[PDB]
Amino acid sequence: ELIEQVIEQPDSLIISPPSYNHIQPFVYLHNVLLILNQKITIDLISLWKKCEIIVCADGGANSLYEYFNLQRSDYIPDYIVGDFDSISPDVKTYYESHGSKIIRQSSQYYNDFTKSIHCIQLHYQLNHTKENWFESIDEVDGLAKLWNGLNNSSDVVVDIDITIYVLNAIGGRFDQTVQSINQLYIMNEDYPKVTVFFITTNDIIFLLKKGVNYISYKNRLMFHKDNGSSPTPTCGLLPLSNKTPIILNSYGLKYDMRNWKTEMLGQVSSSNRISGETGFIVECSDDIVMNIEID
Amino acid sequence: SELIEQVIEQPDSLIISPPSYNHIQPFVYLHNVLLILNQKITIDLISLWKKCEIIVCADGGANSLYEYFNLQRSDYIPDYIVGDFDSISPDVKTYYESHGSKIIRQSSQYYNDFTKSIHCIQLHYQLNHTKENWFESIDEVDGLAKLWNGLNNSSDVVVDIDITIYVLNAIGGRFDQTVQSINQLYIMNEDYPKVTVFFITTNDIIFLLKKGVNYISYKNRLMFHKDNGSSPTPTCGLLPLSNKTPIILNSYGLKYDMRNWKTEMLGQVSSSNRISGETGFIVECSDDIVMNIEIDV
Ligand SMILES: Cc1ncc(C[n+]2csc(CCOP(=O)(O)NP(=O)(O)O)c2C)c(N)n1
Ligand SMILES: Cc1ncc(C[n+]2csc(CCOP(=O)(O)NP(=O)(O)O)c2C)c(N)n1
Ligand SMILES: [Cl-]
Ligand SMILES: [Cl-]
Ligand SMILES: [Mg+2]
Ligand SMILES: [Mg+2]
Ligand SMILES: [Mg+2]
Ligand SMILES: [Mg+2]
Ligand SMILES: [Mg+2]
Ligand SMILES: [Mg+2]
Repeated sequence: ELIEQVIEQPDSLIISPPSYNHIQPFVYLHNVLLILNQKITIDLISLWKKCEIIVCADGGANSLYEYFNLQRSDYIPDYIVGDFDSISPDVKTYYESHGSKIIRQSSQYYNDFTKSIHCIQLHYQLNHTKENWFESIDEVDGLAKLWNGLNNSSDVVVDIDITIYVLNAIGGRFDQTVQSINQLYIMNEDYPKVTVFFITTNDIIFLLKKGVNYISYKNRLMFHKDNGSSPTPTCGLLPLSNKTPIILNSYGLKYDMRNWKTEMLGQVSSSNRISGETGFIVECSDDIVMNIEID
Repeated sequence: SELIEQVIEQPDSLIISPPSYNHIQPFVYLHNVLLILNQKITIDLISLWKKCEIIVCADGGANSLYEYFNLQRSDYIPDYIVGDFDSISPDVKTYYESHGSKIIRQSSQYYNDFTKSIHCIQLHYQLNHTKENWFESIDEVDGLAKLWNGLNNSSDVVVDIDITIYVLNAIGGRFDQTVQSINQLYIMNEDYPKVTVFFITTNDIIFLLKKGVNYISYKNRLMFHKDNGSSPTPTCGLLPLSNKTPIILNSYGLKYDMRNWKTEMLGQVSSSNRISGETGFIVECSDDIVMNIEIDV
């Protein structure tokens, strides 16, 4: 079998575009903003303005509220969903009194993240026709059932491009972090036209799709404040799925890989860097998570 | 198999009697080693420190330790400070260097500060009792990695020594670092089963459940779960993050107990589970699997 190679490249390279997946993770610097329960440390307003719909997952509402501790009243989430065991009474009242669509789901088998995603998927299927499509659903798992029902009735338009920016889904309770990644892989397998970006305090996390991927951006300066001790943005390729091992070929990373097999309990490329000034290429034998540091 | 994958909703409180099995006592802290990575320290550092024999700072982790005192900072000097040193600040570096910390610089581009620190820890328990300056004059690029390797090829390794390593700031920061840490957790257990690793974060404690039966015990849940009222049970999760999938689970004592429940990424993963066992619980797994338990002391 081919030699697993790692090529140390110069700090800067120009990679020409490659039949392939084109990812533009930094365009933000059908858009949906999903807010989970963690203190918001990014330029919320800037992202918000680029999104068509904003959804708060239970406690995410508190996070949005507290962000204003700008007029808090100018940023009302379209939907607030979950079992509501974290959202605070005052916050809940506040947004309810401002028109946020409340979807309480008491199911102990789906978390607020999943319930919110279902709400988002159902929104792009039923909202344009019925603004209050959510009001009469089952209180336990109506979102789960309804999304399942629509597919059973063939009433689902599988042809709609959605980009979901998720805040506060990574970095908190570890099981929540892993569940989010799990759903990232699952959603791509089930709904390939939905692109998910987890934007955290330290980086942006997305999925590289089986095959050739071309990640582009104007330049690295848009997401990596000019260094001097850091001529390159940090990144990683994380094989967190049940498909192992994954073969990687990269062009444009500081430590470029050629037929390099990656898997947990094996070698994992972390602390890699981006040398491509305008983009880089990653070919993978199966879906794999990639994180790029932002600062 | 063909067995039904069951999930049993248990009452908020249960008493599970002890089960050969792996006994895990994650909260005894509420051969101990403290490994400090680069992130603001939010835990009760001094209490943990006082329970540890050796303390190691992975590069930037020294800054984290330093800033914690912004108690006398001078009373807590780390035994070792290792890594490529591209994050530790000159000031902090000089500060601890002037206080006796053993400095081990490693410029290798193929191992991170975490791994270099672990190697230093493993090497310490092998060579330090012999010579306090065993680390000096080692290769500047990957001497630790080489030494650990050469030491094994020389059969000079004391394979029988129980070590418990408490790691701070390895989870929750840059995601690739989080993943690499978990990767190492699995690798270390495969290669060094006598070393027990506990990742203590701002939100939880993360450790490995070992293939077979595991009995997790503690005085009571009040030890790590500040009395509830609207939260009668501590939160936990079982995360199949290895290359061995799927993993079959059987639990006794969790709010949502599993029986012959198959878990894997791209499939079902038990998250937001809770702990019903008042003094402990049991998890049997077909292969090693990560478990996190939320902490709020
Ligand atoms: C095998 C298994 N493991 C765990 C669970 C628990 N569970 C899965 S998602 C669901 C709700 C999670 O609620 P949230 O999204 O508010 N997260 P939380 O704040 O309750 O920890 C629960 C309790 C379950 N139902 N089944
Ligand atoms: C296939 C592959 N991927 C990535 C790398 C890069 N790499 C692995 S660990 C090593 C050093 C990591 O340094 P640190 O522990 O200080 N973490 P950092 O602050 O540099 O991001 C590097 C640069 C590599 N050498 N090979
Ligand atoms: Cl550039
Ligand atoms: Cl208790
Ligand atoms: Mg909730
Ligand atoms: Mg809940
Ligand atoms: Mg929920
Ligand atoms: Mg370093
Ligand atoms: Mg470094
Ligand atoms: Mg290093």
